[PDB]
Amino acid sequence: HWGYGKHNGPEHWHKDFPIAKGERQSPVDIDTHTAKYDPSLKPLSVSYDQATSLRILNNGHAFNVEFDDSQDKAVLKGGPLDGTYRLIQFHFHWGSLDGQGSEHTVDKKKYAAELHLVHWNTKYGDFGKAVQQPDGLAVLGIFLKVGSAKPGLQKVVDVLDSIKTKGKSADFTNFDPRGLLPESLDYWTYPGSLTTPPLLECVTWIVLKEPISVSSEQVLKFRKLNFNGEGEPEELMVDNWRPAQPLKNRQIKASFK
Ligand SMILES: CC(C)(C)C(=O)Nc1nnc(S(N)(=O)=O)s1
Ligand SMILES: [Zn+2]
Repeated sequence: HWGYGKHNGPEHWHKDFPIAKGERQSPVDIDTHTAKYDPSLKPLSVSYDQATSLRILNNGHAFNVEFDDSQDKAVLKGGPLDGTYRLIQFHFHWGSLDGQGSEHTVDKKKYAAELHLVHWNTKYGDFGKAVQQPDGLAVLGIFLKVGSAKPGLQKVVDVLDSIKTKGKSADFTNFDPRGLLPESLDYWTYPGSLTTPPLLECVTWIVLKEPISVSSEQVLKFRKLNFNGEGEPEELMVDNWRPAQPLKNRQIKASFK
């Protein structure tokens, strides 16, 4: 099964998921000087006030904080998007060292981690249908750098002990994802894919320019998670990031000059 090891990592995924070599794969390097400001891009509308988190799950590749997406409670709109995209889950990708971990890069710079807030286009009714559409998902990507703690992340950090191993979940209600956002909603956007198998080319990527800062202690706790299940040899959940993929016939657009 696919993963992030030497024998099952990103360089192997194409054998089971040939789209791994597709025309709109993610992540990509964001070359800031080549991205073009698009004055027609609207500001993002992040409407998370009514978000209902439910559960946090270690799925063996990352941990997902899941939301009630059976109504328009937490939605992403605007920016490059047409229509309404419902928040379904967020998760992170992170490194074994602070100098790596993000999936997108900025002028080849890797951040310590990257947060993905995943939303699906409500016009497709369910996420399973949405992922079969070129505009099915919108993922808001937020870089993490190590410095000051992010207070709004601590509730996530502190539950990780209870989901150390693959397949463990814990109740995770009343978490406010607004506490994970940076000040600015300036962003880059481009059409891409899921960065994990099945690598479907269904994502409008919206990557915020402003990273959030998290503390070394916060990211160290991410790195204590396990890829393995309980009672199996311990493999630390670290470096669960896919590297940058060829941009091919795509232009990255910037919301800001
Ligand atoms: C909801 C559903 C489709 C199961 C999902 O979100 N799957 C993801 N698979 N990779 C993602 S990434 N790293 O591109 O945000 S999201
Ligand atoms: Zn992701």
